[PDB]
Amino acid sequence: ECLVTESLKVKLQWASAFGHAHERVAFGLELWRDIIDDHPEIKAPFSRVRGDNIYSPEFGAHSQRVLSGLDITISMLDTPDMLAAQLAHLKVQHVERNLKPEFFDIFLKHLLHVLGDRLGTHFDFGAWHDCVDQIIDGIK
Amino acid sequence: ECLVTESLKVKLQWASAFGHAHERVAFGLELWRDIIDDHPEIKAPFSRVRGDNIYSPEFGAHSQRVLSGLDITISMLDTPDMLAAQLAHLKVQHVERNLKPEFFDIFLKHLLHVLGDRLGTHFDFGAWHDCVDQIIDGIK
Amino acid sequence: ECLVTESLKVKLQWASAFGHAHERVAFGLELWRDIIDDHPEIKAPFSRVRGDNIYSPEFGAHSQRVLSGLDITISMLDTPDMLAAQLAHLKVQHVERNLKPEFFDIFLKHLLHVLGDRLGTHFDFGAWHDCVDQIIDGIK
Amino acid sequence: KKQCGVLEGLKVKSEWGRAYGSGHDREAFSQAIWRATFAQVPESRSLFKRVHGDDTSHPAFIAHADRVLGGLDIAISTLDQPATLKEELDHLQVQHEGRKIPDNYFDAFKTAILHVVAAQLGRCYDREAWDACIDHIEDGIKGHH
Amino acid sequence: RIRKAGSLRHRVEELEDPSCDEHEHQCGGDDPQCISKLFVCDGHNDCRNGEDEKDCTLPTKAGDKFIGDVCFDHCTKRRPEHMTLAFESSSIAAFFTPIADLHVHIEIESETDEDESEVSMPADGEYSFADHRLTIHPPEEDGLGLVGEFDGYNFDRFVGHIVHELSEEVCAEFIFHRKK
Amino acid sequence: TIRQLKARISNLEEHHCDEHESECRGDVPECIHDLLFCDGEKDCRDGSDEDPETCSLNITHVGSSYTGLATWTSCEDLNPDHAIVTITAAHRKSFFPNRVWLRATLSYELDEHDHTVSTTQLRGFYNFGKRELLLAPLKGQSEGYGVICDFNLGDDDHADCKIVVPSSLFVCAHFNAQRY
Amino acid sequence: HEHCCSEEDHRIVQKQWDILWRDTESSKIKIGFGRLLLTKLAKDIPEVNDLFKRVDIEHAEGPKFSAHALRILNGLDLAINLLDDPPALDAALDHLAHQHEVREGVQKAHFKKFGEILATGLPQVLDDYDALAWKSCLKGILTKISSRL
Amino acid sequence: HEHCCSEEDHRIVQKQWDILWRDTESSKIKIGFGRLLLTKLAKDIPEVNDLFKRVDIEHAEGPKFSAHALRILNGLDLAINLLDDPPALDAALDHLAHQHEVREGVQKAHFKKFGEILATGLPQVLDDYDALAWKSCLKGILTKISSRL
Amino acid sequence: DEAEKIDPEHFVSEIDARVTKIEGTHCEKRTFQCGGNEQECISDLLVCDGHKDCHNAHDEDPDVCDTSVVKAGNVFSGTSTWHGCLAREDHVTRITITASKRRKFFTARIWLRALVESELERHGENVTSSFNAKGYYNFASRRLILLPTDDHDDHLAVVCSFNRGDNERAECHRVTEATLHQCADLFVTLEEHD
Amino acid sequence: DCCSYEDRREIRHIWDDVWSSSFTDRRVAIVRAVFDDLFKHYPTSKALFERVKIDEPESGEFKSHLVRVANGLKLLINLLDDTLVLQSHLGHLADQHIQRKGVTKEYFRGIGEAFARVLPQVLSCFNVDAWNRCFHRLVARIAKDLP
Amino acid sequence: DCCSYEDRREIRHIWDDVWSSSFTDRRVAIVRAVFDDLFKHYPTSKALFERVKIDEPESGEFKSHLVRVANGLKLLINLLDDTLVLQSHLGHLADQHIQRKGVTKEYFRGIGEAFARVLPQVLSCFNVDAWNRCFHRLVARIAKDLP
Amino acid sequence: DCCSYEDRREIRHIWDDVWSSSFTDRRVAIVRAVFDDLFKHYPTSKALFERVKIDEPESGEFKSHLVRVANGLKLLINLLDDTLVLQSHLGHLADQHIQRKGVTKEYFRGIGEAFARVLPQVLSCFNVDAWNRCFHRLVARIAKDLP
Repeated sequence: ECLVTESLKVKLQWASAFGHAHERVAFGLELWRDIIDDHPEIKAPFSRVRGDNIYSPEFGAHSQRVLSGLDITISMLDTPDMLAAQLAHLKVQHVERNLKPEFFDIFLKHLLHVLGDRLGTHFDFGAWHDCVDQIIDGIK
Repeated sequence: ECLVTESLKVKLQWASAFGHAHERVAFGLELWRDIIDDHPEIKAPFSRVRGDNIYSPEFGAHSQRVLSGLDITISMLDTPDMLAAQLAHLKVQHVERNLKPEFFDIFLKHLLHVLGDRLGTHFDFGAWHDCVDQIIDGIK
Repeated sequence: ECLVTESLKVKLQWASAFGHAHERVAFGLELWRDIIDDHPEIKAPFSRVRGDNIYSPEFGAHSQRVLSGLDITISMLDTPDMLAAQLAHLKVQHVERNLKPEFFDIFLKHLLHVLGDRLGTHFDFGAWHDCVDQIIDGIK
Repeated sequence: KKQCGVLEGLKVKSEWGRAYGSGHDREAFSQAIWRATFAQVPESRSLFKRVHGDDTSHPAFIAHADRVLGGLDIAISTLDQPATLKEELDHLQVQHEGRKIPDNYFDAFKTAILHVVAAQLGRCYDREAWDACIDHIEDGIKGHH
Repeated sequence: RIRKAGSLRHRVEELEDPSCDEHEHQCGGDDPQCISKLFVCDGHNDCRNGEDEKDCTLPTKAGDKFIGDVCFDHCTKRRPEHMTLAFESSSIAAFFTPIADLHVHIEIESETDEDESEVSMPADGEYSFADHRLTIHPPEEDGLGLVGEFDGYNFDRFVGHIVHELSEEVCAEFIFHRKK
Repeated sequence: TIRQLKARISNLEEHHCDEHESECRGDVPECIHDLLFCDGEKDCRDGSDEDPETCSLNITHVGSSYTGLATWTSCEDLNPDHAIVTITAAHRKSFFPNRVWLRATLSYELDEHDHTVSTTQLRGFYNFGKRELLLAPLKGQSEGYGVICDFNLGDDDHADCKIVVPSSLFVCAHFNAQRY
Repeated sequence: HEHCCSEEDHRIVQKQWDILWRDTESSKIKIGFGRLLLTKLAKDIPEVNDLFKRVDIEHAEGPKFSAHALRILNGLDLAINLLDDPPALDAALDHLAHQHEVREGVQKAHFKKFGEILATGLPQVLDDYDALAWKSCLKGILTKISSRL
Repeated sequence: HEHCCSEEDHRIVQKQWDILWRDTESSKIKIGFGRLLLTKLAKDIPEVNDLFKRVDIEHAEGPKFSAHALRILNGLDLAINLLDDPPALDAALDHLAHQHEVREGVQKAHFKKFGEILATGLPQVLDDYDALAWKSCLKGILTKISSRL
Repeated sequence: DEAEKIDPEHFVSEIDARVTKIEGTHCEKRTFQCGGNEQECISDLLVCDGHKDCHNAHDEDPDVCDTSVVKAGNVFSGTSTWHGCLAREDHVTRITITASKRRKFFTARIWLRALVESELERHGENVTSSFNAKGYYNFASRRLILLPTDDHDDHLAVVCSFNRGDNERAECHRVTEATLHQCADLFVTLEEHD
Repeated sequence: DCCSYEDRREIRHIWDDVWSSSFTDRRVAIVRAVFDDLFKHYPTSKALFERVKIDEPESGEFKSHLVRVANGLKLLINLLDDTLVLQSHLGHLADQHIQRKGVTKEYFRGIGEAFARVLPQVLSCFNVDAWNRCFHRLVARIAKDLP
Repeated sequence: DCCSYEDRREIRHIWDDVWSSSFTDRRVAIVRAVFDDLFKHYPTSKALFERVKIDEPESGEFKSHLVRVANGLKLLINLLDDTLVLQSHLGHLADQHIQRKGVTKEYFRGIGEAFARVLPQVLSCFNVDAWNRCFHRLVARIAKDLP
Repeated sequence: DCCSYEDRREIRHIWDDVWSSSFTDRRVAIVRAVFDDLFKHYPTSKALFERVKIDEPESGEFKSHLVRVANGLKLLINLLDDTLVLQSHLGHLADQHIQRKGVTKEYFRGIGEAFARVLPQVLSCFNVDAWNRCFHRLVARIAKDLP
């Protein structure tokens, strides 16, 4: 698994990085942009939420909804009973539907890249990789 | 063609983004750098204007001349009679020479990427794509 | 080799860019990150200095040691007797281990990319390319 | 006192860099120095009668002053490397030989320089060092070896 | 002459990054010393100087009426021209100098569109010793409250800011003058 | 003496108003647009206006001269010279609480040596709200030079003048002035 | 007249010329730079080599010349540093005129060339260079120095 | 003076130790952290398990111990928060000495170890840690606490 | 007798200075601002020639040059609040000018020796740490710099500035030479001689 | 009608006091305490959450739920400055409840009352009215399709 | 001659007043009004622009031209702070006119007079001299090449 | 004992006076002057550097060496603010000397004396004690590994 510290570290850093209000939308946007430019194949399933124009409110909304869920998982994360439950809950919202496996491995790649910029050198890559990974697999 | 608002929007945003004096050279530079790193095949035709060293004054000059033309076309757009004419004029300066059509599709990709940074989330991707596109095809 | 001015220019710009104390570690880190993301094949030889986690102190140390040597070479170069010697000294520390020749061509690519950000438009690409190159070949 | 040699040179050469400065600081630095010199030996004003020594603030003299420090610069800046210094000193030696120039004035002019420099550098300034070097430079101009 | 000069002193005390804290009180004077606003007037002496005990007079009397002239009202719908501030009661705890508790009625003569309305909302509040700043806890559920900070004697005239008590957002300024 | 202090001090903090509004003199802060002066009548409720400090003689008074040492960014090769902007005439009528619309002269030494001096005639007004004196060359020179002087120390005497180019209003030189 | 060669103009030149003397090893620079400047002059116009013969220009790295390299380069400094005091600068330059007048062989065309060289060189060591400002000032200087010949 | 624990030194420690109590759930932290700290002690030196027997160390999550975890960890707080008042801190610690003196089984070597552990732990929860400053202060504290034998 | 204690003409002066203190430099540092007439900057050393820097001259006017107020031999006391480079609790410092050379005239610069004491508690009773210092006063700087002599203690150098706006009073700091950091804040006041 | 900007600011703050730390613990107890008030008044709704196991309060399968609800609210509030996006997600939030068979327009008006009774107890300086106003605008649109 | 940095600043501003409208209408009328003055004085030049259809004033094929001229001038002015680049494009601007058979050194000195007569009418506070100075430096280098 | 933060600051400055210029020249002469003092006192050590050709002082093969030593010291000092990294490279610096057969614990204590005698001559305002303190902490960890 993860370590209890390795979590608190992420729970904490997520705070500074993510931020509040607009600061977030900015984060979300910056994230998805980098992702879609790297793998335009994704603009496909995001058809429902105007994935062609990530600056649009339709997508913007989505963007936020996503990050929010990520917030939950991360906030779940430390305390096992909630995480195990939350993760199971996410798995369902996915299994039903097709998604590629590797897409998430991509999402993670960038989420770390971005937090890297936001947090700087303090960014505990180790802790995040070990920790956010666990969140991806479960949903996955 | 484009919508009369969809133009004014670009005409306006171009203003803030492009800027004045040095602020521009900076823009031009940032733009071409990103373009050439993505597709070094371009350093070829830019041989006349020291395309190997984009920081050089020779290229810098070029860089500016380009953006300027882009400025014209854009401020051209708003009134159809002038645009239709200007565009036709640009097509000629290009047809003669041979180019690869995809280069422009690239140029556009970045011009939007850059404006994205400059303008932020307000950036009306839709308007630009629909509008700058119409300027590229004409030249090609 | 270099020119006399083409050196001083680098010797000077290196100063502003590299910096002092922490400002450096930051530089080093930013550099290696960009390098390893582009060519993860490198995480291999850096196994001794925890290359998997570039934020680690183990790697951080390394990072610095590297940049430092680069500092030397750059300082060296103007006075030929010291450079010729220093370069020869570096060649030895490399020849023995097998390495990829192209790795350095990569390192250089980024070192310039980074200095580009740090220095801005003033960055004398020409001077650096002509100059740092000479430092790489000797090593390689 | 301090020995002259390499280091004390590097020190003066560096400190001089800060004290000399440029632009107006310079036009004054020199001004101050000369005022301090003439204040010590008013007798010497007679030598610069050609370049309005009567009015230290007259452009002609301003030029002269700024022109003098100029040489002193070359001296100090070259100074520690022997090859070059040798030359500058020799050059000066000539501009002076033919004349006799009494050691009384040079002394005052040194003092002037020192006091002003000290006033300009605030705290980081080695007296002995400057004294030693300004001396070596002056000797090279009087050429009473 | 004294006050007139002392008054000048004040203007100066206001300039600058302040010796004492916002919270803290600057004793004076020859030798500075910073003590808490809570901290004077313990009854122990903070001050060599003895400030915490020499300032003979409590700014806060009782019975006073103050008329405020509006000059910036985001805050209410009607915006009134004026706003009377009547002080009903005032008592100091026997142990505490520093804070005097007040009971005040905030009177208002508005004209409504339909008719004319008159109001006399009552509210609790305190006056702090050092601050010369009386805080009138909001009459309303709404939590619009008044906060007037004195020059003090001079002048009983005080600028009255209407704020969101929690936020301390200013959204209404009235210049209050003591009615004689 | 005290009076002069309270003055020097008072002339120098912000005022609420965004540009081309000024506050009524009196107790109320309140801000009204610069223009409305005069109705002839009290624009203000307060009638702060009617008070002498506003309708004053001295203030309006013509043939006040301000000088300082002009240091040219632009023109003056030479060593910064004395600048003197002095008022030559300025319209009153009778009532008029307000700001004059006036004529003056800007003179600045060529040299010490030369003992010569440029004297351009100017036209312009004085902005109450702005506290600023704005003069330009009367005409017909086609190159004439103009000058902007800001009051606001709060003092009378003292101003932050800048010799501009009547075109673009671009700062040719700057000189901190006193009266004379 | 005035406008050409302005306060702003030289204020700029002065600022940019200072980017050079940031490090204590001014000598190494001034020399190297001045050395090159004079060399590149003799390159385009050889009748010069004979003028600088007196200072052993034959040995570029020779102290004899290195010293000279300074004197000249350092004179240019003086010129620049007096740009903000016309009367002084004037005098300072006039003096330089006389020091060149009695050196037969030195003709105007030499300075014109040296100017072009100097203008192509500066921008090679200074990242921030304002050709317009410099040319304006360098002209005034070079001219006044050679006017008396 | 110089020897002991500088103003800047502890001013630092204090600032860094505060990064911890930013969120209201200090209890959960102090406990978990103090819990781990003591555990990792009994891990390296078992004769400890018998000392903390009285507080049911056997049940790390057991309230009996969790409470203790606080008391200790909270004592360390007191120590740190009194770093800027030597006489008080002194007294405060001396008192802690006595509370450990009458607890036979507790020997110096224990603290030395706990110190090393604490020094390896802090930097794991605090992103900004100044090893030098901390070691300096923790030493002074741990020593004075075990001083009484 | 009561009247001699409140001089108005004195109080007013306190406010003037008090306010003038509130009313930065236009000029560049270690430059001298001239008087009302023009407005020009002059380099410090040059301006205090001792002879008139300028025409006017600002300096020449008797009010500034006036030796007496400036003159040392004064004792200055006050509380020294530490950042605590020094171990020891807050306390008082007592700077007292021992000697003061110049030329006969000599305005600009005043070289001086002084005695710096503090009253601090060691274990045991009240002690007094005195070290001897040497330094200078810069007329223009409005600065008094006191460095330790050769003492084994070598207790750190004190630095005081004038413009309180009183002459009497000065703002000081204990600092290290090398570091040239500020270790402590010290506001002194001249003690009455009688 | 549309909500006043000041009020939004008021709430954007009031919330920062209940949401509070990044901890689950707190937010949980609050959102729970909110639902307990919804169930004590509209007991019918209780059944709707058997899917998340409400019969096991400390389950975790349920706790996590509570959090999602909390966070979903958080997401709303933290969107009050980006109107256009809020307006969309606000819809999306409706659709997620319309497809949840058994969710009445009433239950919502009910949970609204819930907060208005809970919040004023978990923190002081609660502008019940301001909250109520902007909360209604949010609820209305969430129902809004549904009926 | 040389010009002075202050003057450049003066112009870099004066222009911002004529240019200033965003898009075409304004700049067009001005540049046009400029040429009309060129043709009324050096009628000869008129013929040179048959390629762009000057016989059809409102053509658009011609209007666009006017704009290009305007923008080309704009580009110059907006380069006055980057000397080195200006010096190059200034050359490039010459070559584009040397290959245009029929363009005299005179026609340029003529269009220069044009602006100096037009601009002072389209905006107030026009430093005719400052403009004239820097415009000449620009023209000289453009024209000069051709010979 | 330990190093105070103030002391670190002292050094972080003292160094900026010896290192400063970009040039080898200076740093060389200093580091050399340091070794010359090491050899005049512990002549035995001299032999250890035949690998770099100490018999050829101006060699360059040796000068470069001096620089590496200098820079290695520079790297140390410029790490005093990043403790954890310093603590590691400090070890790595030991290992590079343990594998160098012939390097005693003494020679280090000897080069330490060297600086303490040289530095105070190349720059003024040298806090010999402060230096000494932090230099020892650095040496101790370097040397110790060796025996």
